[PDB]
Amino acid sequence: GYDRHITIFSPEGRLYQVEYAFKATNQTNINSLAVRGKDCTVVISQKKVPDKLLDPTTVSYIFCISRTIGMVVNGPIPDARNAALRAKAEAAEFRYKYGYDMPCDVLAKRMANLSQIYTQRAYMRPLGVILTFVSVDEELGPSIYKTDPAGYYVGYKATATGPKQQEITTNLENHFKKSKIDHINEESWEKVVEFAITHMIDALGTEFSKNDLEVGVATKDKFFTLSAENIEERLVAIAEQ
Amino acid sequence: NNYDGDTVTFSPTGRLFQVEYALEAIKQGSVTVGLRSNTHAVLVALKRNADELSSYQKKIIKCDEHMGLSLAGLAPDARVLSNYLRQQCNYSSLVFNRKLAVERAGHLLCDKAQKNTQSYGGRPYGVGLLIIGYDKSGAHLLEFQPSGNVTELYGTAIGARSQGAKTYLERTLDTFIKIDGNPDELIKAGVEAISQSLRDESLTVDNLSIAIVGKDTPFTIYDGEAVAKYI
Amino acid sequence: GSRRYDSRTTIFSPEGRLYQVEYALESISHAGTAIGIMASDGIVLAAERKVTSTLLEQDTSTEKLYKLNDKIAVAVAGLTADAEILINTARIHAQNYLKTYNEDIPVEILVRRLSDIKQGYTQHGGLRPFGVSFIYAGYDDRYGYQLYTSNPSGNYTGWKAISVGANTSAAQTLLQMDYKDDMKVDDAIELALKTLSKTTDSSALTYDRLEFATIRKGANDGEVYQKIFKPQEIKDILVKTGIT
Amino acid sequence: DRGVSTFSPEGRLFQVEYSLEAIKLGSTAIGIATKEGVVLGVEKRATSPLLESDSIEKIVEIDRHIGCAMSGLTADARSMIEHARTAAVTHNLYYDEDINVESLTQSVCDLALRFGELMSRPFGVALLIAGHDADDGYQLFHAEPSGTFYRYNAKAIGSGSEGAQAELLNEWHSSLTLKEAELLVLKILKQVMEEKLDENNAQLSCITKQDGFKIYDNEKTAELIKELKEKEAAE
Amino acid sequence: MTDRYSFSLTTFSPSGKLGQIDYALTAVKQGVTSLGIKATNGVVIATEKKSSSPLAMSETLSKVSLLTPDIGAVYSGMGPDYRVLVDKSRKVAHTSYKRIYGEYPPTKLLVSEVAKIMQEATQSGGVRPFGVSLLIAGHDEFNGFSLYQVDPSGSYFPWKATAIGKGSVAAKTFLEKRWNDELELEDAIHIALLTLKESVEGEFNGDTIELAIIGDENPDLLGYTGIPTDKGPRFRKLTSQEINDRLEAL
Amino acid sequence: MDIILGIRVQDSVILASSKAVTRGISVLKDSDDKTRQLSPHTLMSFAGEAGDTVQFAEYIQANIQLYSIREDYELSPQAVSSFVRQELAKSIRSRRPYQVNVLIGGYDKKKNKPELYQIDYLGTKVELPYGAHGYSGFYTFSLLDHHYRPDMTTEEGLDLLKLCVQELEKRMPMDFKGVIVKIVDKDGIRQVDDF
Amino acid sequence: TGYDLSNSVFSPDGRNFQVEYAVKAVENGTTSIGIKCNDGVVFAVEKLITSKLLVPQKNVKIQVVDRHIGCVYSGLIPDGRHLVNRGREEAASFKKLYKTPIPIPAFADRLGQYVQAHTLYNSVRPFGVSTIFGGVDKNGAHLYMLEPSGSYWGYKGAATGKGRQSAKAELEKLVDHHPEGLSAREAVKQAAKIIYLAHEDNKEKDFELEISWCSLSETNGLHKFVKGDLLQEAIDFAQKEIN
Amino acid sequence: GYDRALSIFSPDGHIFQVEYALEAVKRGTCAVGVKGKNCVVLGCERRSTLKLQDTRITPSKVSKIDSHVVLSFSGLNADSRILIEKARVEAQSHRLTLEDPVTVEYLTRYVAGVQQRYTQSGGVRPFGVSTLIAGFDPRDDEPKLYQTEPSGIYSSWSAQTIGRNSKTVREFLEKNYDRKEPPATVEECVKLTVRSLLEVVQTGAKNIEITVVKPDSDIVALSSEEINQYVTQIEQEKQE
Amino acid sequence: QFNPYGDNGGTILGIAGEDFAVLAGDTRNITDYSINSRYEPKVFDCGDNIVMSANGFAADGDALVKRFKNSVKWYHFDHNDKKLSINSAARNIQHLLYGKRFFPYYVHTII
Ligand SMILES: [Cl-]
Ligand SMILES: [Mg+2]
Repeated sequence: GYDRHITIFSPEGRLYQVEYAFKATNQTNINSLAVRGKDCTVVISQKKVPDKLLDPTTVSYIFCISRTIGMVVNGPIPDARNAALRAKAEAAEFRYKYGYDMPCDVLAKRMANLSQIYTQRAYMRPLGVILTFVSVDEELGPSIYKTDPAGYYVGYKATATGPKQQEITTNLENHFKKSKIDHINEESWEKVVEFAITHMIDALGTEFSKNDLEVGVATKDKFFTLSAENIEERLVAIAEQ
Repeated sequence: NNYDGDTVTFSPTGRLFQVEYALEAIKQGSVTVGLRSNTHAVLVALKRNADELSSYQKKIIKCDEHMGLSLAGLAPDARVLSNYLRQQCNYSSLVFNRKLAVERAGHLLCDKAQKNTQSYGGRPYGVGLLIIGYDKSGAHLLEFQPSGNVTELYGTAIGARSQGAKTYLERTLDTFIKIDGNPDELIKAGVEAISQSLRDESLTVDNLSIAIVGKDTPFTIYDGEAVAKYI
Repeated sequence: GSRRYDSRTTIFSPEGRLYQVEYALESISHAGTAIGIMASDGIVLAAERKVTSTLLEQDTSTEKLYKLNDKIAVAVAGLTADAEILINTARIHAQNYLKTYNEDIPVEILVRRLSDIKQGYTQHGGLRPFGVSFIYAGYDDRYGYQLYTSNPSGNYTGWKAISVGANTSAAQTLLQMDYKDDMKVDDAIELALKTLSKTTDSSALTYDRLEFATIRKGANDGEVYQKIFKPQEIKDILVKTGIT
Repeated sequence: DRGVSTFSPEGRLFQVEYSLEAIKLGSTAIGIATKEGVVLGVEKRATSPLLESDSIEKIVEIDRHIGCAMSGLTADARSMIEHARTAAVTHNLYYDEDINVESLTQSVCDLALRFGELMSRPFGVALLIAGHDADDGYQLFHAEPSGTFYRYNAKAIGSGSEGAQAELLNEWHSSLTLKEAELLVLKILKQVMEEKLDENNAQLSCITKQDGFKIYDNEKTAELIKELKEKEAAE
Repeated sequence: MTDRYSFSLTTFSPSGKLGQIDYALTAVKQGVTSLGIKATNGVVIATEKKSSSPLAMSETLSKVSLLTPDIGAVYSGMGPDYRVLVDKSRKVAHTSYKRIYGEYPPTKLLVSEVAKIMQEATQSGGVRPFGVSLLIAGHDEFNGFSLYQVDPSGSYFPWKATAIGKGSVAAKTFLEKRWNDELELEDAIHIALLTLKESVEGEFNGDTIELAIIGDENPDLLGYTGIPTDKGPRFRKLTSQEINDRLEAL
Repeated sequence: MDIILGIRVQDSVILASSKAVTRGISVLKDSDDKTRQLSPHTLMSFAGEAGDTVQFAEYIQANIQLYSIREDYELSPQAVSSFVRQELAKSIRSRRPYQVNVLIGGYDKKKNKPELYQIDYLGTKVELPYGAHGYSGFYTFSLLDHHYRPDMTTEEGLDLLKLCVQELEKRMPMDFKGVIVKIVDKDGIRQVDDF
Repeated sequence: TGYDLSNSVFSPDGRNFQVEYAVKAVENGTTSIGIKCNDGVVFAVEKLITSKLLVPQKNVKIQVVDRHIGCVYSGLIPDGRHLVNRGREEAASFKKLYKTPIPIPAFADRLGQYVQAHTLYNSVRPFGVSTIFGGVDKNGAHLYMLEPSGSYWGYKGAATGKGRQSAKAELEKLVDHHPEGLSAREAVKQAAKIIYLAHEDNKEKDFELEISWCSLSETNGLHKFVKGDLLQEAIDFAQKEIN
Repeated sequence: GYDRALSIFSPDGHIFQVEYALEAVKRGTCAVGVKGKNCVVLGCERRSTLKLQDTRITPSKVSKIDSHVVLSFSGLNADSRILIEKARVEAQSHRLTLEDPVTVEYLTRYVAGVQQRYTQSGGVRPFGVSTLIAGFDPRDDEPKLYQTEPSGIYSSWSAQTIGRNSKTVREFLEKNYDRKEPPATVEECVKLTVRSLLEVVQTGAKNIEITVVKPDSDIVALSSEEINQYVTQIEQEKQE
Repeated sequence: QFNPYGDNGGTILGIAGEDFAVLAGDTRNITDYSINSRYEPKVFDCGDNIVMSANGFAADGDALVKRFKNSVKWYHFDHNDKKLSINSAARNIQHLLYGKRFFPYYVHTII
């Protein structure tokens, strides 16, 4: 059964290598979450540092692709960094060629097209990663676009990724059923981050310290990650309510 | 077993079987000995023949006026690697007016052998080499293995029954290292060393091959009646 | 490395056969039958469309019969997509010859070159062969009316009447029975349709499941005309011979 | 399947070892080196009596001072000979001199291992390269598809090789004349050949400093065959 | 390194089958139902928007795509394969036609170019076939309106009406009963919505259905005025509101 | 090189080509044949740059002979001329173009007609009743305009050709050492030995 | 199955068995460590003395990249050398274009992307080394450890080889007992001790200690080998602790 | 480019792809070559399962390489065209540089060299074709007949056959052909060639092709009636 | 425009006896009207009892001598330490010089 070793069709029309790349996604055992505010897009991810000898500042699955675009990865770090470097190069080239900053959705499509090629061409394996791109696009506003090893991509009102993704997804679904809107009706990004963390706590059922989380925030004209103290300040605000 | 089809495949215990099979070709090869003092470095090689009508396969190759090696295993692979060394020694002379350090010679061979063990299609080199030389930091002796591993030594031996000569040199270490300013005595120690690897056969005039390099001695090879002195 | 997944498309069996060529021929044997019949005053090309659906647009369709130049046409049996690759090459080759010599390409030369391309895929490159058999119908001023066939092996031969695709065994026996050398085009038209009508896997042969073409000197004085039959024209010729 | 340049567990290249089996199936070729010259002889082995045996070219000239005999898949030798000839002539052009027999052999043997995944497989033919130069005198070399070459005083290759080599072991001495060597090749060829030896199914050649490389006529070889039979009956 | 897969991954089996093409067609069978109906004064192409998640914005994912101003495409099967085909199909319309003739290619020829690309994935080294079947609807001056199907093999057929994917067998039977040669465009849109309701299971509205037409020229969608010969694109994607209007009189 | 003429008459084509091969102030040869037989009924004369002329002529010859063997059939003079023109048309935009002008005289066996084609080094082809390359044309064209008739015999064509050679020998500055004349007709190509 | 026979093939788990098999080759190798300190880094390695015939101090395993980065590795030694040769090319092209010497995090990703690239195709083999490396740049000291998969992180202390668990346990104690920081000269002495303690997992053959270090104060931000008096001082410190 | 080594050695020292190419030759229609005192004759079988053929336009079994050399073959028909084309090009190339047409030995040596190259080149399979190459050297009246085969070996033959049931016709030729006295005339040579094919063919109708080559580019193919006369004559003498 | 050639002056002289040969050359090196060196040798021992000088443009002269010296070295490696005869050396040098026929070594060479 060599149809399970390379990216060719099985008798039932399936690509097993693509399916097994999806299972590599959860190898890190980390859950991510993305939501949109009015002026911003917030992405949060669990941060697990098991080894005491590790420098915790270097342990990250959130990346600054361009000034405006941010990306979180669900999957092994080597493939994550492979995808990040390429996305950075693509976003830089786009700006040089076309004279304006690459939109989040266009980058997502481009990275998705690259992923598609690996599912069709035999010598290249799929990357075992799910890429969640976030920005505040100058045309479309707050944006969340996600890519997977199949080469599929789509925009999101909000999204979650990881082992316990389904619990987080339904938690968010039930909120948007209630609120009756496509986003978090909130002025400051600080409170959108607080919303994101609060709903992750409810869905996963775990409490978080400052070093258990990793937060990325996209605003107009810049994307930035939060420090441990920025998150701690945020955790204190949730606790006092 | 299932992981020896090519060099690009690791075994479940983390072994490269094609590299190990290439290593096996050296063990089948005829014995050759290397040893040095502080002034000179000596190669001694037991040559092998197909039969009594044939010549004895030449084991020792000159790389430069100050460097050369002896081989054990696939001779054509030794020719490729020796030719590469000749070019690298020569590049150093023409471009930098500088005799290639014996240590760099080893580093270059290591890196050349390594590339063959990580790529599809190619194969590892099937030969082991003993490089001797005299450079700006005195006399040297290297042992090259086609896994890529190069090792600097006072003395050593490779080939079939090389363990006999290697044990002898390990005992004689303190004696032969201080044979300074005396070529004939350092060779004698090498000829006595290779004798520990002999079975049924003995050292004859067209069987033995000796080479030497040193302070005021260019790399020169001795064969035929020139080695009759040492039998 | 990649050796593991190589099918080795261009090798010999122990018996001295080319696996992929033999299997490509097996594929072609399930394709809709195509018949070529060469008369003294023209050539007929007849082909059966593969199990037609009632909602298929019949008039603006081309599956079996293709035009290579004004003097040469082909009937296809096998993978249509493969055939179109080869047809465009053949069309270009014809124009190269015309550009070079200021003369229309002789039929055999075009056939040989197209067959040489197929041959290449069986001997080198490690690719699968083209799953296509052609019936070439054409005219030139050297040999006049000519029928050829080529197959995935790249081997070509000349014919007076020939079939490719499905039920060639039965079709060839029927052609061999009723064919004769002094035959006219209108008689060949009738033979072609009668043969298909008997060898067809369908219940009854109808206009919507057929492609038809003639290459006559039926134009005005010493010049050849290609006629790719329209649906209504096939309907009329089918009634005229008394099949429907 | 498996790689072309793969090592066996014993430390040998599969393809090189398999090509050696092909050479054993080949027709016998014998070479003997003396101080008066080097003699090369081969078994022609015509597959059918209708085949014109004089068209069987298994002994070949490389230069005036170097000859060559072959055994195995003889079609593979054509590109080896072509290379040898070009190497010999090219060296003469660059250096205004004859090329050493060893240097020629070494150049041919450099092709041997230029196979893999360069050509697709090793050569299926062994060569006996005989010649003379001013430095090392009369020389005989056995060039294999492994890229290895040995110098020999005498050597047999092909189907009757191991039997013929054992015979050459006893018969060869350092004071053989050219005439003695000629008869010795004929003697040993007749022993290992299937069909009965004559001038049409066996060919002799030699290389001498004075006259260079010469393939013998069927008339000349026939007299040596007749001279050989008489000498064996004479005791 | 380097692409060492220079050999075909699709080969003939002893029975004469091309395995990878058959398996690609199996992947198309699993895919969501899409359809196309040809009218006298237009063509309609339609499909269900299968949402991967309710949090996902299905507007951002376009199953129906404009190739040229007068040609549109829809598919059934693997979305990513479709997306790259649309990119290549749009580019080939320019490189191999518009940059040569100064006008857009006719439907049949663009279809032919797409078919060529899909055929090459069936024969070229180190690639699998595309896992999609396309339905390409279009208009051009000399051929009028047309509708084509393109399969993984690279084969293409012209249709009066057809369906592909999940419930294509039932959908084709439905279309046979309803289709006639006198259908007006609005009647074809009506039948398209009826046919599609059979295959769709969950919600059936303008947000879960994607539908586009090839009809009259749209000067309002052109973007400029002043050139009389340029009259606007015949391809138009029906809005979520426009679909719901027709679902009331269903 | 220098003088090459061609005259198409009723039933044949006649090619006249000068015999001189000059280099510097020395006539190296006075018996040079500036022509090649491309096929049994097709002859090509040539003139131009040294080396290029023969190299081109022989290259064309080889290609036409190759075609003849492959198809077991003789290419028409029109077809050969079109092939030659295209080769020159490629050449003119090459790194180093063939500086060769040619006349192609042939007898079409299917049409039963003689044909004369004039092609220059640029790839400029023309079918003509009479043709010339180089400075020769400046004398012969006007002469032939006057004396030529389309229904002439081969013998009349040779007398017409003698008239051209006489005029050239009288008014041309250089000694071209006479001409080699060849006739192309239904029976093939033959050389006139006494001219 | 057969998922482990080819590199870059995902198993049904989502694993690349060929990379995990390369890790086994790393685990088989000698012990090597890295210790981050106040204003720099310290590297140390176990050199098994196979025979008396090995020349002491003349089979150097620690390698320098540029003039400010040190690299050490465990596993297949030639594979490590190949990686360093690439690192040197990467560092040279960075300095060529951007003038400044390559930063350590920048350098870490250059190796990371290169090693990761060798898990993408079946025509190459993964690297049979875990590489501990680091140095001093404009932002201060950095220590890294890179694995066959291409995975790397920043470390306070790093260890790999046959005695990695023994070394890790000893490293974890230093991190706990010295929260404010460890000095460069201290780290050299500790490195010696940890190699000696980690030698208990490879105690058939006796060994040779090799240490190097980068430090903003002690070595002026350049990579240097610890030799002579400073080396013997570190050896004596280690000898005293085992007894 | 496709690189795979298809032709490789097996444990017993055989190159199976070359040997399987010989099986394709064994499947092919029979071809025979017989050289007389002043001529060579090439006889060829044509299988009679194919009726409704057009013999005017169907590729002939014997091909002219130059005006003085011919080539017949047994095995894959498509493969033979490639060898014939290359040989024809080399023939014209030889005339161009040497100013002399090829010798039959040289042309054979070239064709054989091409066949050999395909046995140790990557990405290609050997030619499933053996050839009989016959003709006369320029300004020479000595007949030449050569054979080639997929492996690349070539040799000269007084008479030889290849293809299916070739071992039967070779058996016939081995006892019927005298080396001391070859067929003195054209008629004798053609008759012996036709006789040898009649051991294998079936009927002597449109199954046998005969081509006669004589010195100085004198090649002609016999028609049906001309060949049928030999068939009629041989059968009447047989009934004895 | 950049001129890749220069003239370094000087002169050389070779004479052959019965059982010996001399190759002489002055030691002056110049450019234009300036002296670069009063002692810059341009007659070299190349091994195998061959002496050589390439006078004219010193950069080309040194390059040639360097290449020939290297040619002697590789002649030993490739041909079992055989002595390069003066006639063989001469032919080898022809190929070195002619190899740059279209961008010549601007030197008059004597061995
Ligand atoms: Cl893209
Ligand atoms: Mg003109």
